[PDB]
Amino acid sequence: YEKKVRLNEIYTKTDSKSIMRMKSGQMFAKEDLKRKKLVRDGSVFLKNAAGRLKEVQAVLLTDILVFLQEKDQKYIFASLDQKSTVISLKKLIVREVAHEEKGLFLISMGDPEMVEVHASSKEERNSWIQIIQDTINHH
Amino acid sequence: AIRKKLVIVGDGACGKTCLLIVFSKDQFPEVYVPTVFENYVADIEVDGKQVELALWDTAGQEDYDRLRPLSYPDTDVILMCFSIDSPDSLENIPEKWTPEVKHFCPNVPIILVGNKKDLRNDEHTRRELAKMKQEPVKPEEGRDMANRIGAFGYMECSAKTKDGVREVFEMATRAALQA
Ligand SMILES: Nc1nc2c(ncn2[C@@H]2O[C@H](COP(=O)(O)OP(=O)(O)OP(O)(O)=S)[C@@H](O)[C@H]2O)c(=O)[nH]1
Ligand SMILES: [Mg+2]
Repeated sequence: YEKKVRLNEIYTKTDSKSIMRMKSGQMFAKEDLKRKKLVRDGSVFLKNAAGRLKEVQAVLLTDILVFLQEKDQKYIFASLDQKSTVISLKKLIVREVAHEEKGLFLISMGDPEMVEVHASSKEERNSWIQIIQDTINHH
Repeated sequence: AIRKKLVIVGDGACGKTCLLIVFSKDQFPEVYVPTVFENYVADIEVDGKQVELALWDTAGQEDYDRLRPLSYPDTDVILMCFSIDSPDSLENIPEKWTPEVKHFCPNVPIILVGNKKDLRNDEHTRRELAKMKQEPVKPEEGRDMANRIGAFGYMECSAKTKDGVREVFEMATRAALQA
């Protein structure tokens, strides 16, 4: 896994006009990806308020978690009912969704917001909770 | 195979987490950790109906007031608890928990639950309360409160002894299946 090579690919492929307001008030944009450090990326699904799923790329950085939708050959920051899809790892907590072994909950604790993410399997869901948790904890 | 979502609310320390775990795991959790956010699941069969109950555990501490509303969406039934050894927990039922639940979840059925029933007739407990001019909550006081807030039902339980635990969730499931 070549992390920096992967990050460069994700940067070059995201759309330069795509932006996402973080719950702090901080605006995140393409250029902000530039000098981040990549921990893991992979395909995942976000659950809507209406209960439906949308496929996204989860891009976990050392300091932030980012969800990207693919649009006409380029990445854009994923939309999910007014929720921020660029998430600071500070004050973030992670939990299993007990009733869905493919799911995890991300609760940003700044008002707070919770996002429900489903992996393609229990192993993948566990694997994702682990690395998100390691990275929050700086381990 | 029918899925339903249950949310439990009530004062810090009144027994919410021990009630969920005793129900879903049949084991009393020995170490008290105050809840920020957890969730559990249990299957239950009622009236020939098989239901997968999602159990959303919330923070009793008011420091987490901002956080609790994240648990209310899509809720089918609410357990609203107080502790039978704490008349002050009962009085927060109309003063705090009902107005909060009526703000976020106004048409969701509520089971009013008195927890810690094992303590009602416990001598040590009565003795301590009396030093304060207090008494354990009587079942009539819980029923009166259930009528006042318009609860779907009223139950009492002790997670510690398991007394009444199954019936609380049976009733909550019946309520969750309503509407
Ligand atoms: N005697 C007795 N003690 C109980 C009973 N249920 C819970 N407790 C005790 O009460 C304390 C708090 O219980 P707990 O279930 O963790 O409260 P909580 O309402 O979830 O607390 P919080 O997370 O909002 S701060 C613990 O010391 C626990 O063992 C019970 O049925 N009988
Ligand atoms: Mg608790």
